[PDB]
Amino acid sequence: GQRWELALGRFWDYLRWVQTLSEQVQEELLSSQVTQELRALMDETMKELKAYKSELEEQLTRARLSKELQAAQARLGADMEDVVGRLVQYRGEVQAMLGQSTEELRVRLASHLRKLRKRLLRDADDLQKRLAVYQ
Ligand code: NA
Ligand code: NA
Ligand code: NA
Repeated sequence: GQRWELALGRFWDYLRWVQTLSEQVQEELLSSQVTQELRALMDETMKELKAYKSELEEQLTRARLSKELQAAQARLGADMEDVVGRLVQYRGEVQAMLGQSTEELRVRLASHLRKLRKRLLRDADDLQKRLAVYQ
């Protein structure tokens, strides 16, 4: 129930919706709305994570653990940036189609998103584990 976990949960719920590639998702993927909204949720998650670590350091080998926690935090942020970037890519590939069917592009986006989401989830679990043993 930590603040950064709730923020990550909002990013995660939003991305679970994007995965469906429903009509309204597809509409908002060709505007900047999905990637703008996900970036805001990403930034919030990272901000709350930074503040949580800072407060944990008040209730605490340490050097190694602190560097490993930094690396796990950076992985989470890179994962979220990779998701946003893949969705920016999709918008460009649609435009290149010049009005032609995007069904194949959507099948391919859906399968790639599943794998990016798998990576984000496993990195979030690893980060949560390191935060629990840091404290
Ligand atoms: Na969900
Ligand atoms: Na694409
Ligand atoms: Na296509």
